[PDB]
Amino acid sequence: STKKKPLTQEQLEDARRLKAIYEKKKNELGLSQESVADKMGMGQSGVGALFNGINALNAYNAALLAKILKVSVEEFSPSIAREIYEMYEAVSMQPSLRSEYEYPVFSHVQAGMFSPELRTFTKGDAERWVSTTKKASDSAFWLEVEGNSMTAPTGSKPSFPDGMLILVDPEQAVEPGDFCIARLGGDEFTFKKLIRGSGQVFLQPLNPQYPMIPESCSVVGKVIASQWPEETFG
Amino acid sequence: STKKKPLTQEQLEDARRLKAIYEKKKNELGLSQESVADKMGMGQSGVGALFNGINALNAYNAALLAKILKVSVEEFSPSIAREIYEMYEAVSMQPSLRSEYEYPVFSHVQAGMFSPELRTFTKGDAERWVSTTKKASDSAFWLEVEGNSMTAPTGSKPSFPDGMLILVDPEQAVEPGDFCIARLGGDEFTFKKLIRGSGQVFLQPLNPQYPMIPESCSVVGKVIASQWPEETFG
DNA sequence: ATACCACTGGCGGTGATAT
DNA sequence: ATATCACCGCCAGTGGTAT
Repeated sequence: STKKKPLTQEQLEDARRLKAIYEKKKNELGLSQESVADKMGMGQSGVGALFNGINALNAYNAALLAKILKVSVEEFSPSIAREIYEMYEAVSMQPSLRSEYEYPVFSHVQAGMFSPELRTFTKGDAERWVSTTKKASDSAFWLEVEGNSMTAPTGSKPSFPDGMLILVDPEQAVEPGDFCIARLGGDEFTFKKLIRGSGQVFLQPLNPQYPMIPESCSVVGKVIASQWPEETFG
Repeated sequence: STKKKPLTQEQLEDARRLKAIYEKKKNELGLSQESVADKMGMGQSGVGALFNGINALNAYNAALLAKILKVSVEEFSPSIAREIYEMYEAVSMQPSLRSEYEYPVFSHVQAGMFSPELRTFTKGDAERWVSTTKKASDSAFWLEVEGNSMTAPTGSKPSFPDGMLILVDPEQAVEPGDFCIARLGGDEFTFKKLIRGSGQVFLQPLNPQYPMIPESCSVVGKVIASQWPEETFG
């Protein structure tokens, strides 16, 4: 493992998405590996290594490549986009957001969760989808809903059955009448409704087949929408 | 040296710049150093030393320590201020082939009927944000569904309950397995999923508590996605 | 609580290799 | 000119040890 390469799976997913796009474009502008190499500050050396997934990319070089590919980043890597994007705020302060945004779904779990940092892309990949005209994301993310926590008793107010999508966003304002998630036992998540009952904090789900946690809960972030998957077609 | 640490003027005193500003604000937000150690994601021995010119910033965490130390890189490293800035143009790119914001909300009825070309419009208003994987490059639209005609049995794959929104784009394949709006006599609708069952093809209420039915009937437009409304939250 | 050290791991690179 | 494999220099970053 100092002898051979590991490289994560979505670490491939990006270099792939890239690969296919390199074919079509050299055509357009008359381009090859060593040519790339030379238009930046290096050799062919890897380059393919990347497309192929032998070496993994430095966002920065990726930031070259796209320019060279006459195209954006999401088209090949979005996670990068977020990264880059982020690093900008650093300069002049403001999220223009423009059109798309991004942010992931992850392997349904707390990923340590915020307050402390997130280890970037982290153990989870889930390829991350995005697109409904999107708002302030901060440290957001989509999540698939597994546990039937709230599943409206068959035509009630709202819903949230299996496989559907909720959206985390943790840099949020969490109040009564609102949907959200909180923390339990140091480990547990559960995605629920927030209520001041007889004047206290409760978590009820739209799913009576279920109970209701009351002191020791701490909210975590305010779920903003649902979308469903896409898989719904294929 | 190279058995030691390679020294280059600015390629050093940038961090100075940093720590210099650091101590002035260091206690004014609420931070030690073990605080930079954490939050960032790397040891204190690790955090603390860079600043001594002992380590050169990568473009990365560069951008971190500003959404912390309430600055703007160039405020301490324009050398990298530069570096980050010309990667956003990598991400800036252009109004691509995927959306600004699309179709409306509508009280069901006649969707125009693509028996000719589909003619629409008997009010005009809507109030509809929100986008998708751009499709609907002809005639498509949102839809709000009252009727349990899909609400899955309690614990179940797909669902679609009440007044949860959904997207049609007839300009499209549209076949058994995909979810589809349809009507009869050129009048009705309750719409269902389509199936390949022997002796003709039919539409299955995704509430098997519902009667299910099929020559005289027609298959106008196609569902591809469905999300909860914006404000069904906040 | 921060400044300082002897160490290393697995990415970011060249350079010659079989299809 | 596309995939490819046997090796090194390398600096961000770390675990003890101090202050």
